[PDB]
Amino acid sequence: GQKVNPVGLRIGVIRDWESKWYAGKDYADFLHEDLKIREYISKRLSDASVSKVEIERAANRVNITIHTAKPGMVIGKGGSEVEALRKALNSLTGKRVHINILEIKRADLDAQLVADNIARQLENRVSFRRAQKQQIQRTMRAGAQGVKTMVSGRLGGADIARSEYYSEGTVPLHTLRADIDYATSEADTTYGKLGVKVWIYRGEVL
Amino acid sequence: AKKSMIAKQQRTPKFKVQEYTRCERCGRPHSVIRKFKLCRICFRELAYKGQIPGVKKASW
Amino acid sequence: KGPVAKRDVLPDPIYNSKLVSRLINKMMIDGKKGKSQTILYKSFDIIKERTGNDAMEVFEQALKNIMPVLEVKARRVGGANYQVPVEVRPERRTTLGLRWLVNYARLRGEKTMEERLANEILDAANNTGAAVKKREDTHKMAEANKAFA
RNA sequence: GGGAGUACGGUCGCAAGACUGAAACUCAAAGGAAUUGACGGGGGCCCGCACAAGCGGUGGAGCAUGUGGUUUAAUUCGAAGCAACGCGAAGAACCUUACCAGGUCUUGACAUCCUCUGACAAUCCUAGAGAUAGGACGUCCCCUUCGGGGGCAGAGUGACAGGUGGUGCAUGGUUGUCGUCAGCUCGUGUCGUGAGAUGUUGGGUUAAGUCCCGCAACGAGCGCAACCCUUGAUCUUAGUUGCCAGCAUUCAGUUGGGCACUCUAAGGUGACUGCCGGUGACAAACCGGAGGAAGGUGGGGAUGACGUCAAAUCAUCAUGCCCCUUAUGACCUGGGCUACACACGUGCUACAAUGGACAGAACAAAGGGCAGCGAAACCGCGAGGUUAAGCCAAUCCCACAAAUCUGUUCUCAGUUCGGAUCGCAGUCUGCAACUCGACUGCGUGAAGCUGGAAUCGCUAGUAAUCGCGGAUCAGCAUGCCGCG
RNA sequence: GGUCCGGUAGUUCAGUUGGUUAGAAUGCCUGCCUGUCACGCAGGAGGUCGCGGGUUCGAGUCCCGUCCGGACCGCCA
Repeated sequence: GQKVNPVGLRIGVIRDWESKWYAGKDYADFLHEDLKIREYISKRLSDASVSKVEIERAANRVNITIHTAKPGMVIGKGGSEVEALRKALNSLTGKRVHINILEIKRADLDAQLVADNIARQLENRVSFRRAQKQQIQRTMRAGAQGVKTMVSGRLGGADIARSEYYSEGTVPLHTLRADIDYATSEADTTYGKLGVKVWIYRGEVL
Repeated sequence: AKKSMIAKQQRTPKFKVQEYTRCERCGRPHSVIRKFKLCRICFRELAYKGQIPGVKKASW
Repeated sequence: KGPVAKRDVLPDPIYNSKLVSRLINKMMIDGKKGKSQTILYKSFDIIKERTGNDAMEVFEQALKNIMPVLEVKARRVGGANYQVPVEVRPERRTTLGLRWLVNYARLRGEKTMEERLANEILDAANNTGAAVKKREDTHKMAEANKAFA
């Protein structure tokens, strides 16, 4: 079938687990706890865009950092909503939590945000050509070494699904020394389901 | 008919045998792993996505 | 593709008489080490008793009497399936002779393996073995079809 | 274009026929030249246990399992040449379970809300599978400038919920396959008019579109190689729960001592055609040596290009139609998924003296263990039972490895082979072992004395054999994964 | 109407004579080959003899009769 995921291949050799803590004999419920907390932030902060979240379990008290740049408004006058969401987190996790927010510079070349973007104007009904083409030029203007974008599904032609891509530069997936960042997002429209995948090559790792 | 039976899974039955294991992230009754309480496809998804803090892809 | 050849299970290099060579190594195509070498030694001995002379001497005399020089291979040319004889290379010669030795050693059917191989050593030292029989069989059939080349 | 050089009528001919020559009807094409592909029982090179050279097998027998067919109330669905068939399913007594029989319920197994009681259900007796009927703590929390709010349920209601109810030919997300094959393409420029070509062809070379030299191409990308992991050789660091070398003492490194060595695992060093000689135009390479633990990508793993199969998956997900709430949605019990006249596949075990039985002697790696591993000891012939030591583990436990070797016996037979199927008595687990589990002691002992036409795997720690772990897990493995 | 023939696996022919054995191609079933089918290659069953009666230890095969077909003849005025 397909390839393996580049970042799944690169986990542990170039990439972090973003769950850096260790559990033993509480691994299970700890693990499903990281799943539902990720679900909570994912469908709460979907407006302000989140890419990835790192969970720390220092002295079993959970500790969170959240990435990306648009939550600069979450950091700002919305210290109240930061406190409220954190109160809901301690409502969900028993033992309390502490959260931090990390700004991301060049949020254009982060795969999660790219995929969420393409899913958004695919819901907003721009042509997939226009969406992919402006996004790819925006990333390689930002300084990415090479970007390939995917789309699949009923691309207007509901009677037969197909797939479309554009890519330039270099995207060496076969080289494990490369830094790759992968996203998938699922654009839902009246036609059914439209699939978005995107991955970014950003130079090698010495 | 999928979701009545997972309700049957969390709410307790009358005998110690009847607690058949399940994965609640994706409700497959077969092939869950006791170490994570999680079955195959929804294990592999989040495994490549980054969680399970110590899993790496084997090669020897 | 590409012809390759390799050493296997040769004994110690210096003062290698063939008797010590097959005393410490060699032949052993019966299976695994253990119940392959012990039995071979017993067969080798039960013929010193039978003929009071050198076991390895009569053993290579048996091998010599088993040694062929012609072996035939088939061909697809023509709708009649002609077969063409070729000269046998010496490594092929010794391994093939030893192959027939061991296979009608286990085929000849006496009560136990050591006397089976012992009688095979005698019946290959003299020319009255099944392996000697098939040796002359392929020899005479190669001489029969030798016209082709 | 057919009809058709046919019909008719003339003109020749001895004849065969020749010349002259319609139409009706019918089709929307038929054609010429060229391009890219594909194919060739066309040609030129090359590779792959592809064939050869061998080894061990399958189909012959029994048994396990999957599948087809048949049958049943149902034998739940999906899978179909390679590339479906010890496949989802890394485990069906109920559960799982969807299917069937019966007994049930309808805002409901369940989610968000609405309106009231406001905290709430639990727990044991009666019929009783659900569930009903009554009692028993029985509807009882927290903040409350004590007004009232919040949590957390109950009751009732209406929007709703639930669909393993189909559609992989609507789909996303997935996966196999050619194929680990060396191919696949693009920018710019030339040539054609255009289809397109050139790059990517030629000479040489390589595992490789690998590289070199040519050449209207010049470059670039996905590819390939490397970068990652492991396995091979060594240095330094650190010596305990490992090691024992010189020591002294034990049943045993056991201790007293000590990291020497092994080992552990981090950081490293090392192999790159590096060097020499030769061939090759000197180029790329190729061949042989010296070295070197390792030599020509050292071995193995991971890694799967553009695409093909409208391949499969609506059983993770989701517009689309359809299902109803007096059922395609729930609950409960029992049955079924394990049937059986046959066939196919994949495995296991045998047909024996390179053996079988009995006694003795050894020698591994890799993993697992807390509602867990469970030592020793005792009981029991044995499955196991009893009190129980230690271990969250380089300490303890699983855990006595087997094949192997030495000796005694059997003496070539349907057998001291082979154990199939049965009867009896038990062990464990589980509410429960009948459909429908595994194991033990018994007794009985099957066919089968190397298997047609055929057909498969395998280039060295491989094949072939030998055991040992793990997952799934109440109990269940000949299957799978991995280890030596 | 008389005479002579035969009545056998699903089909076509041997055996029907040897009183003392029911066979051969083809078809059909199963397996192999092939992508599939066909050829091609391994295996296997079947009839119990038109019918009825009689002889004999024993009738397919002996002897009668019935039925079914076929051949021949049915002439002289």
